[PDB]
Amino acid sequence: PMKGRFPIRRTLQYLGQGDVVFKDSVKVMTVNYNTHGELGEGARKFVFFNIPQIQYKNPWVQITMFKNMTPSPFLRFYLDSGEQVLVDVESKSNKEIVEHIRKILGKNEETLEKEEQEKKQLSHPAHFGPRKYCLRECMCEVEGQVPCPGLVPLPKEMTGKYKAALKAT
Amino acid sequence: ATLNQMHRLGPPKHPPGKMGPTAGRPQLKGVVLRTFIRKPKKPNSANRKCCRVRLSTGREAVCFIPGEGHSLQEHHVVLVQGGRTQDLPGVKLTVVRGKYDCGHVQKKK
Amino acid sequence: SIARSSVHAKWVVGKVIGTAMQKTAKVRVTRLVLDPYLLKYFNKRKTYFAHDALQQCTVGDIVLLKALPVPRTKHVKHELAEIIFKVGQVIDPVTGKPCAGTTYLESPISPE
Amino acid sequence: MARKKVRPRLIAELARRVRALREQRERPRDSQRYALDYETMMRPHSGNRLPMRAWADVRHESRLLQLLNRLPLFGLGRLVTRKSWLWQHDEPCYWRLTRVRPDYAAENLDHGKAWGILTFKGKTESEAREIEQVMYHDWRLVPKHEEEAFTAFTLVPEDTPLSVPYPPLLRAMILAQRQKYGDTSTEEPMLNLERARIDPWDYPAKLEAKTKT
Amino acid sequence: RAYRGGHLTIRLALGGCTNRPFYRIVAAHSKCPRDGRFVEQLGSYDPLPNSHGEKLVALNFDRIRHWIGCGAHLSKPVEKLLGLSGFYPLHPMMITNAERLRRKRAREVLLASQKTD
Amino acid sequence: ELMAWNQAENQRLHELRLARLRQEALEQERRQAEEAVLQAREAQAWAQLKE
RNA sequence: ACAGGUUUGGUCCUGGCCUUUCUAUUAAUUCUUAAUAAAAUUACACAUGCAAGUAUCCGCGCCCCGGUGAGAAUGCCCUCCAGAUCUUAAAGAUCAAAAGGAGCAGGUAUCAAGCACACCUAUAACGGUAGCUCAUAACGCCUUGCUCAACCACACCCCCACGGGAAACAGCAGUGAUAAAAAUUAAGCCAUGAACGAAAGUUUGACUAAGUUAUAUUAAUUAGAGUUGGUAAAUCUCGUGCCAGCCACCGCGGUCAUACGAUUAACCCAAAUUAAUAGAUCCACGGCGUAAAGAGUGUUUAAGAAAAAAAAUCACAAU
RNA sequence: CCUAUAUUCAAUUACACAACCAUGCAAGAAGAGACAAGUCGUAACAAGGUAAGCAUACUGGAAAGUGUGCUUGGAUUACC
Ligand SMILES: [Mg+2]
Ligand SMILES: [Mg+2]
Ligand SMILES: [Mg+2]
Ligand SMILES: [Mg+2]
Ligand SMILES: [Mg+2]
Ligand SMILES: [Mg+2]
Ligand SMILES: [Mg+2]
Ligand SMILES: [Mg+2]
Ligand SMILES: [Mg+2]
Ligand SMILES: [Mg+2]
Ligand SMILES: [Mg+2]
Ligand SMILES: [Mg+2]
Ligand SMILES: [Mg+2]
Ligand SMILES: [Mg+2]
Ligand SMILES: [Mg+2]
Ligand SMILES: [Mg+2]
Ligand SMILES: [Mg+2]
Ligand SMILES: [Mg+2]
Ligand SMILES: [Mg+2]
Ligand SMILES: [Mg+2]
Ligand SMILES: [Mg+2]
Ligand SMILES: [Mg+2]
Ligand SMILES: [Mg+2]
Ligand SMILES: [Mg+2]
Ligand SMILES: [Mg+2]
Ligand SMILES: [Mg+2]
Ligand SMILES: [Mg+2]
Ligand SMILES: [Mg+2]
Ligand SMILES: [Mg+2]
Ligand SMILES: [Mg+2]
Ligand SMILES: [Mg+2]
Ligand SMILES: [Mg+2]
Ligand SMILES: [Mg+2]
Ligand SMILES: [Mg+2]
Ligand SMILES: [Mg+2]
Ligand SMILES: [Mg+2]
Ligand SMILES: [Mg+2]
Ligand SMILES: [Mg+2]
Ligand SMILES: [Mg+2]
Ligand SMILES: [Mg+2]
Ligand SMILES: [Mg+2]
Ligand SMILES: [Mg+2]
Ligand SMILES: [Zn+2]
Repeated sequence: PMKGRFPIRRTLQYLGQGDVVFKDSVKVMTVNYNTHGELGEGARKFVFFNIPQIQYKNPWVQITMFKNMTPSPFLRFYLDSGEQVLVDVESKSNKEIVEHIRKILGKNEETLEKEEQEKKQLSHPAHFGPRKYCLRECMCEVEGQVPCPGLVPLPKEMTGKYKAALKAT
Repeated sequence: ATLNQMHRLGPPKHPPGKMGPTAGRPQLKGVVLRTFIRKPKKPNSANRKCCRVRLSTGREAVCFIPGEGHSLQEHHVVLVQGGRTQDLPGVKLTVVRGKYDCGHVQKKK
Repeated sequence: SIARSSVHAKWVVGKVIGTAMQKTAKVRVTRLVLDPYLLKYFNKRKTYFAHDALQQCTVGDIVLLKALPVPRTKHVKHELAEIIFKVGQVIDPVTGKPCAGTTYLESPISPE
Repeated sequence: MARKKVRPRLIAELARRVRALREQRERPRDSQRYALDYETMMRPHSGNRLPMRAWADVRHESRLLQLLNRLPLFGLGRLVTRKSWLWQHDEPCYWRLTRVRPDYAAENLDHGKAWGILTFKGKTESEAREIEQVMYHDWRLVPKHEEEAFTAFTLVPEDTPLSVPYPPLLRAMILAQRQKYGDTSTEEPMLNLERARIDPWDYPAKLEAKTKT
Repeated sequence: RAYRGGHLTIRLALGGCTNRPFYRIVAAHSKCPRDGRFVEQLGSYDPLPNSHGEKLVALNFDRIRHWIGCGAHLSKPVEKLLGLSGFYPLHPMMITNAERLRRKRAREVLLASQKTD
Repeated sequence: ELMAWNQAENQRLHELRLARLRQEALEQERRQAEEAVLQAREAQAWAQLKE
C-alpha cells in the first residue's frame, strides 16, 4: 500500500515471514510500555513492528498493549495453568525481544516440522474426488486405464445399448 | 481518507444493477392497446411507428415497431424486448419481428 | 479433574467499565482483529460479565478473568481471578514498588 | 440454534403431551392387536398379510396361550416347546413357565404375556427371561408322563477347532511384521475362536431393557 | 445432516462416468446417499480392464482394519473384494457361484455333445 | 528450566537497573546543588528589591 | 485493462456513458450424424400409473433415499456434547439435538433509542439492589438459500400442528392455469446404495441402460448467420431524398447516401450467427483554492498518535 | 397384591379485537422535465449599459427591484 509510515508491514509476506508460534498453553500477552525516554526505544519498535507478526500466527492468543502506566517496559504472559511469565525489557532491542520470547515460550523447529508433516498427511495422493481436496476427479484420466467417454468414444462392444440390443434378439 | 476512516467505512461495493422496463426479463408478451405515430427529438425529424401494449406483468408502456411497414391492430399479441430507441424519448421497448402476430418484414414485390 | 468450560475465552484481560451491579463486574476486553482489506490490526471491544464475590473492583481496573466451569446465569460466564493494575494505585511487578504513571513513588535504591 | 429472536413455540410441545396421553389412553389391547383372520391370513388391526411359508402352520397348529388356557394354574412349572424346534433341533429345547399374565379382554382367553426359563439344546440358563414369539402358531405342550423323558439329554463336547489359519495376505502381514523387529521364530500364527462363539438364528432373544453398566 | 440412527458402513460409492463405472471404497453413514457425505476415503475400485488387462483395486488396509475394529459394517461386494485380496476369508457366495458356473459348463458341454451326433 | 532462566535474566536486569538508578540519583543531587545555589541568588535579589 | 470512442472555434485537466473479453437463459434465422455433461418458469391445482418392502407369524424400516428454495439474515468456523444406532462384558465408532462463542457474516441510521431486554442470597421460596443493550450500529424495515466432498430449512396452509381451514405429486412420469421458458404418462433390479430375512433370495421412478432437446465441449458425414462511416476487419452499382427508415456511443438521411431498402463484392464466425436480459470484472491506499469535497467557531466524551530534543506571559481596537 | 397388574384426569378462563400498515383507485392540489406554431418584456455574459452574487425582509405579470451586513467569482488603467 501507500498510506502509513511503513507500508511494508501491512503486507501478507511481512506477516508470514515472522516466525513466532506460541504453545497451546499460551493465552494472553499483555505488553506495557512507555512513549518517552531512550530506554524504551526497543519496546516501542517491538510494538510497532513485531506485534502483527506474532498476532498473525497466533490468532487465538489475546494481545493487549498498554501505554504509560509503569515506568519500566515489560511483558506479561498469562498461560492456561495460571502461571504469569514476567519479561522485563529495559534496554533490550527489537530483535532481542523476539529472540527472548521465542526462547522462553515458543515452539521448536522440530515441533513445527512434526505438525506440518502431520498436516500434509490429511491430503492423500491416492484419494479421488474434487480438485480442492484430491488430485484426480474421475479415474479415466489416468494414462493406463480406460479413457473418459466424454473425450474418447468407447467401442460399440462396451456400450450398454448394444448389449441390450443383442439380448433383445 | 486516513486508514482509520477506511477501516470504519469498509471497502466500497458496487451497487446492484437497476432493472429495466422489462423488470429483468429478456422478453415480455403483450397485447397491442393502441397503435400510433410519434415524433423524434429535435435534431432529427421522422414519423416513427409506435405502439402501446399491456405487458404480462400488468404494466402499460410504450414500444416501437422496427422495420418498414407493419400490420398490427388492436388486441394483437406481440413480444417485446429491451431495445431502446435513441430518437424517441421514453420509449425503451421494441417489438420482436417474427412473432405470433408481428411476422417478418415483407419484401417489396 | 472434570472442570471444563465451553467458552473459548479461557483467560482474558480487560478494563472494568461499570460496577453498578452487586457482586457483578462489567469488563471490556480489547482484542486485535485483522482487517481483510487494509491488512491492519484494529482493537475490537467486547463486554463480559464477571462475578466479583468480594466486590473490590472499581472503575478503571485492569482485571484478569478465568472461564467459569458452570455459568451462574445466561450472561455471567467468568469470574474475577486477579486485579492486575488498580486505578491510580499501580504496583510495578518487576520492582514491587508503587508508581504514579511514569514516576516512582518509592525509589527502590533506598531499601531503608 | 440459539438466537435472540427465537419464538417460544407452545403448540409443538402441547402436541407432544396430547400424543403421549393418546398413546396410553388409546393403547391397542394385544387381543385385537394380534387377532387373526384365518381365511385371508390378514391382520385386522395392523393390516399385514402373513408370510406364505407360515400358511400351513396357522391352520395346522396352535399357539402358547391357546394351549395354556386349559391348564389349572396357567402352567406353573410346565414345559412348552415349538414344532420348529422339534424339526430343526433333535436335542431337547423347552421353556419352563415361571409366570404367565393372560389378557382378560380376550373372550376366549388365548392371548397374554409369559415369562420363564429357557433351556435350548440342553444348555440351561440360570436367569429369568421373557418368552418371545407367544403369538406364533408353533407351540406344543409335553405331557406329565413325558416331562422327565423329554429332559433326557446327553452332554457331548463340541469338535469345533479352537484355532484357525489366518488368511494369506493377513498372515504374511504378521510374518513381515515380526521379521522387521527380528523375530526369527517361524511358528505358524493361529487365530483364536474362543470368543467367536455365536448363537443360531433359532435362538430367541430377550425383550427386557438393557442395563448400561 | 441429523439422523435418528444408523451405522457406519464401509461400502462402494459409484462416482464415475457413463458406461465407465468407478467405485470409491469409502466408510460412510448408512442413512447418507451413495455419493453423499462420508467419513474417510479408503481406496478405489476399477470395474473395467485397462490396456495391460488387470482389474485394479485399492485397499487402505490399516485404516480399514482400524474402522472395522471401531465398528464399521461391511457390504457384500466389499467382502468379495477383501476376500479376493487375501485380507479376509473368501465369501461363500463366490464359492457357490463358482460351483453354479461349473454346473453350467457341465450342462453346456453335455448339450453340445448331444446336439452334434 | 526456561522459567528459572527467565527469573535469573530478570534479576540480572534489575541489578543493572539499580546500578543505573544510583548514578541517576547522583546526577539529580548535582542538579539540586545547582538549583539551590541559583535560587539563593534570585531569592535574595527579590528580597532586596522589596525591602 | 495495454486500452479505445465520446464534452469544446481549439488545447489541457477533471468527470460520466458506451465499445473491445468470458459465461448462462429467452427470441429470430439456419440446421446433418454421433459421444459426453445438463435438462431450469411456478411453495398455483391435479385425472391416471408406479414409487416400502421383507418374513414361518413377532418384528424392523416406511421425507431413510429422493424433491424443492417459501420463510429465515438466515448463516460460515470453533468448544461441550444429552439422545439415537453397530459390536461388545465394559469400553470404542457414526449421526449428533439443545447451549454457546476467539473470530467472520446483504442493503438501509431518512431504522437512534429499545422498554424490563439485569445482579446477589440460599434455597430452588421469600427479598434487596436499579439495572441491561446500543453510533465499534442495539431495537427496527427490505431483499435473498448458502461461505459447496457439503451445509440450512420445508413437506397444502394457519412459523408449530392438539385443533381450525380441508382432502394435498415442493417423488418419477404426465395434465390444466400461468410464464419469454416446454424430456418418456417408457425397461429392469444385471452391477452399486438402502430395507428385510440366519439364508438361497425379494423390493427399490434411488440407480443403471436407454427415448427427446444445438443448453454446452469433441469428432466429422454439414453451410448458414452477422457486418462493411469512426470506435472495429471489410462495399460496386441502383431506388427514396429529414420521407421510408438505421444505431451499443458519436451520429446518417441535400435529383449530393461506402451509415436507409436491393445487387455485386468484401470481412469475421461457424452448426451455429445475432438481439435482449442476467451475470464475472469494473469506484477511492485517489482527492478537497478555482472542477465534488476543509464542514461558521472553540472545548470535551469515546477513540487515536505522544516515535530525537526544545516551549509556557507581555506596547496598540478582546469581552 | 396364592405368579402380578388395571383404570382415571391435562381442559379451560378475562380483555383489545383492522387499531398499525402494505398494494391499487380516487373527486382534486402542487411541482419537475421535454418544451414541433407561440405572446410579453430584457434579468445575466462588456463598469451588458443601475457591477454582479450570499444571508435575510418587503414588493412587483415576469425575468426581478430595493433596504441592512458580507464576498470579488469587477475595474479605478497604477513616477496618476
Ligand atoms: Mg435499438
Ligand atoms: Mg416467426
Ligand atoms: Mg412388515
Ligand atoms: Mg450419470
Ligand atoms: Mg462543456
Ligand atoms: Mg428456446
Ligand atoms: Mg436437497
Ligand atoms: Mg424478514
Ligand atoms: Mg454423544
Ligand atoms: Mg452438536
Ligand atoms: Mg426518506
Ligand atoms: Mg426467497
Ligand atoms: Mg408446517
Ligand atoms: Mg404442492
Ligand atoms: Mg410427498
Ligand atoms: Mg413430476
Ligand atoms: Mg401446462
Ligand atoms: Mg429451457
Ligand atoms: Mg408447449
Ligand atoms: Mg412447444
Ligand atoms: Mg420397470
Ligand atoms: Mg442393488
Ligand atoms: Mg439382490
Ligand atoms: Mg451449442
Ligand atoms: Mg444514388
Ligand atoms: Mg443495418
Ligand atoms: Mg455500423
Ligand atoms: Mg446498407
Ligand atoms: Mg474519482
Ligand atoms: Mg467547491
Ligand atoms: Mg474554514
Ligand atoms: Mg454553511
Ligand atoms: Mg441588475
Ligand atoms: Mg457603463
Ligand atoms: Mg440587461
Ligand atoms: Mg437599463
Ligand atoms: Mg446590470
Ligand atoms: Mg458584468
Ligand atoms: Mg437575495
Ligand atoms: Mg421597490
Ligand atoms: Mg424607493
Ligand atoms: Mg470578472
Ligand atoms: Zn471419466
